[PDB]
Amino acid sequence: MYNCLHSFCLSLQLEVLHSQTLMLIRERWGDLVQVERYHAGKCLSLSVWNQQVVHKVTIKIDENDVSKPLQIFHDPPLPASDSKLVER
Amino acid sequence: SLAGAAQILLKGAERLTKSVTDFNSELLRLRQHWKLRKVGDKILGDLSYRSAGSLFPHHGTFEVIKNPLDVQIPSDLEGSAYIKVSIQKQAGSPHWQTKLEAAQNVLLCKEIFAQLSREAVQIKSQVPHIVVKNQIISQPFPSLQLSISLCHSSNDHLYVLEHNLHLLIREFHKQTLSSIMMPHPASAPFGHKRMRLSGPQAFDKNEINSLQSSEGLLEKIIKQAKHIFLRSRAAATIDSL
Amino acid sequence: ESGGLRPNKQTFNPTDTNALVAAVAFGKGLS
Amino acid sequence: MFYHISLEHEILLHPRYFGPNLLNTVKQKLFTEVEGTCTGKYGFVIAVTTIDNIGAGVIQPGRGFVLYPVKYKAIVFRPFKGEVVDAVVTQVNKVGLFTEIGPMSCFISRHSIPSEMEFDPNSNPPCYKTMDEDIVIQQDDEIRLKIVGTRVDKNDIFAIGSLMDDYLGLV
Amino acid sequence: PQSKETLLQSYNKRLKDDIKSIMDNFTEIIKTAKIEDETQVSRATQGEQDNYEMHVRAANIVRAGESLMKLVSDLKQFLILNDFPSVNEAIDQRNQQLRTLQEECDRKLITLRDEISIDLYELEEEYYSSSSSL
Amino acid sequence: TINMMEYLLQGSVLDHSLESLIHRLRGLCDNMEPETFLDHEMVFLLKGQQASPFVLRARRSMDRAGAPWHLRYLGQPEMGDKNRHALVRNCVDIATSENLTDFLMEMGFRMDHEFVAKGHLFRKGIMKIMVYKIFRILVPGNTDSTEALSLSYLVELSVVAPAGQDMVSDDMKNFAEQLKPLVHLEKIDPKR
Amino acid sequence: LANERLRALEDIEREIGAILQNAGTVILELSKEKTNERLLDRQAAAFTASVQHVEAELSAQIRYLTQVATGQPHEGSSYSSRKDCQMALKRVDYARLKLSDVARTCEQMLEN
Repeated sequence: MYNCLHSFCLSLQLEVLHSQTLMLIRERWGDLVQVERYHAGKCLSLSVWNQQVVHKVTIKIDENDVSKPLQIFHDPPLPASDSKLVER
Repeated sequence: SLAGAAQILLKGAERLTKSVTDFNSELLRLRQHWKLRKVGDKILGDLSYRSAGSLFPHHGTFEVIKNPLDVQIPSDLEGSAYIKVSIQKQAGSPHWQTKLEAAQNVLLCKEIFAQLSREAVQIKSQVPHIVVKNQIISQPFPSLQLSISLCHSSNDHLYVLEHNLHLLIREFHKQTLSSIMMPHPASAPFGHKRMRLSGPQAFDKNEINSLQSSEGLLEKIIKQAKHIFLRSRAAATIDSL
Repeated sequence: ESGGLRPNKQTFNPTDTNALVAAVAFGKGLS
Repeated sequence: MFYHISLEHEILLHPRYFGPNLLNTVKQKLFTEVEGTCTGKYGFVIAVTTIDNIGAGVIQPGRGFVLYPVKYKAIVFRPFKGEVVDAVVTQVNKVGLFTEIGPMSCFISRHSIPSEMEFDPNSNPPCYKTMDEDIVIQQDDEIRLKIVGTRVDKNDIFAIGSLMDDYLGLV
Repeated sequence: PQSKETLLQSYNKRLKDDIKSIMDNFTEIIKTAKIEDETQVSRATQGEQDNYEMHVRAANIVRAGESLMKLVSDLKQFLILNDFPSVNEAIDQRNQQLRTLQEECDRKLITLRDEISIDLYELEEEYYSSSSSL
Repeated sequence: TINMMEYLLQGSVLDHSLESLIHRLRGLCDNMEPETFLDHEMVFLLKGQQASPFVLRARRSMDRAGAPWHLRYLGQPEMGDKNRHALVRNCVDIATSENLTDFLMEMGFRMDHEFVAKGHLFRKGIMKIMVYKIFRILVPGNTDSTEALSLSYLVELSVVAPAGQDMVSDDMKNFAEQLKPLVHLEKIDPKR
Repeated sequence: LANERLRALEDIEREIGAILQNAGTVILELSKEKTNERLLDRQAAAFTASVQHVEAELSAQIRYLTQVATGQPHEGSSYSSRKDCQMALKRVDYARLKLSDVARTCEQMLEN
């Protein structure tokens, strides 16, 4: 029951974040942020600081996580260790 | 049998007379103040400035229901909203009248902040801004921090810049719906008046570019804020002196 | 006895239309 | 007559429409062309009540398009020869009477009009009236006309109105 | 024009069907009540049937009158929602009220500004000239 | 430059009903105060070796001070499809200085017929509806005295489209349909 | 527009009257002693006349509608003037507030 509920709510959160990203692309940002790859229930890649005027931000769900907490992954750069900023 | 018939008839008629001797009057009054239209059986009205030249893709269609009548506001236009502009040195009315005025004010504040946030993100300007969710932060002078935030209640502040924001977006609407676009010569096509005068009364580059200037609400507001700060600074300096 | 007509007040005259357009294009009744 | 029948129609779907929502795209597209077009064999088509089934998409070599045979149910209206149908008069003229039956429009020649009936040019609204005024036909009136025959062109059917048969015209 | 022709036709059909129906329902009540000779069916049936029939037709007439009232109200709403000339005149009239209000407010504010400015001038000529000298 | 085609539908209103049409147009059209323009137009024709004389229409706005004369060339009708239900002509619109009359006469264009048009102009989107009463001008040169060509007023719906894409006529037909009960605006061929 | 108001009033009145008439007539129909003979006939005539009148009035008012039942929902609004006036009133209120505050400070000065 916990595994099914967790998978469902995490996929719903992925969908909500994807809708928020497309809404931001539509109105305010306007090509200043892009969607590289979006896999429903697997990962969603957002690219900022484009080459015109690249980096990606992947938000994924892994079946069930017990040994390691499931957080977000900044895949391309792997940002440096900034104690205050990387935590936020 | 005829007794029953007569009884029913009389009851109905007298019921109609009891419903005859102010929904009609209410609806009539609601029309003069707010434009209305007839579709199906759910009569709607206009709650947007689209008549006054606003290019905002939002349907301002508020419903009217019999409950002597009630106005149904579109969702997300409810509550009260007011834009807040602040400088920090760091870094008698009818029941439906109040509802419709508040929802129209919320719609205009959303229009203003959409314009401001888009101009902050996309237009390249000196000392760029940060738009987080509902808050724009700019640094016009290096010791100065200006903040424009759309406070949506959903149930230090300078009024002058908020009032000028409303008037700036109001002039920006009225530029499209202007009588300057009308050509008095019937044959003459359309468009601004001085752009017509540019042909025979020959204009240079500078007048042509001054008639057609690409500026923004954010740029003008920042200029105004900077001027206010400078004035305040000079005043304080002379006072100390 | 539901009478017959009630409002027959014609708004536009087709002869008038023809005349006006004619003038505008060639120039009848103007030279 | 209003007849609810199943039609066999084909859809040419551009590949750009492939991907998400391809099946309802065919359903959505089907309504675009079927509605607003008529055919003599089936008459004017009003609406598609439902889609009975969706066929397999057959590729055309070289073209790249797809052929979807779709079975759908729709109501059609077709004039039949020698039948009487209620009609509405649109415009009244000395040459003939123009009447509309929904999508179908019919023209009534002066000869088909009864001999005793005469055009009323003096009256501001063009109309046909009798000497005794027993029966009067005017624009936007209920009349019944016998269809002499069904004739079609450019996906449009318009027949002749015959008032010779008994129990026809306004009442 | 097509869509205006259709709206007119629908309202007119409502009204025509309506007068015809009220008159016909009254006629059916009178075709009836007429105590005619009975046979076979028997009063025990005829009687109750007639009573029920009269009741139902009375209800029908009342409903047709209610529909008449509804259509009248609809016409009233249409004539206030979108008459067209009256609506244009009313919009022009509200523009008048608003404009006068604006004018009055503007004049008031300007006069206020002038008087306050004169007071400010007096104070600026004072405070600045004050001896004090901390 | 791309060419500018003018889509035109022309119809007439008798004077008695002018008030009803004015109120109606104000309601459907964008909310702008009526322009109430008055203008004088003289058409110049060039009698060259080719039989057809080039026709250039010159317009001066007497009512609006400090507004330039407008010179326009109107092409032959391009109407083809019955569905379009519009009149299509090529059009070039050029604002000109006051010394327009002299330049045209020296060039060789000859003044032919002059008319004065007075009426109201209203606009909806690109569409412009002009309602005007043409007045004949008598005496060789002047605008002081005019006689009415007709009691009725011509109503013309004109769109100066860029000539890119189409369906411009469809929008015009829909708007014309609303005024059709009040006044039948239709495409009337200039010929006869 | 008072014309439409009067029309509606007349309509309602006539309708109520006709249904009262029908009621009375059917009540006299069941009556064992219908004393209102000529009176009853007069009532029938009146009811018929009323229905005819109602019908005619309705048709005429429908035309009055369809003369300008343009279908078009009408664009023209007073939103411009209204918004401007609201802005002006708010500005005057702000001015009044500032004036009151300055007056209060001056009062404070006097109080010492």
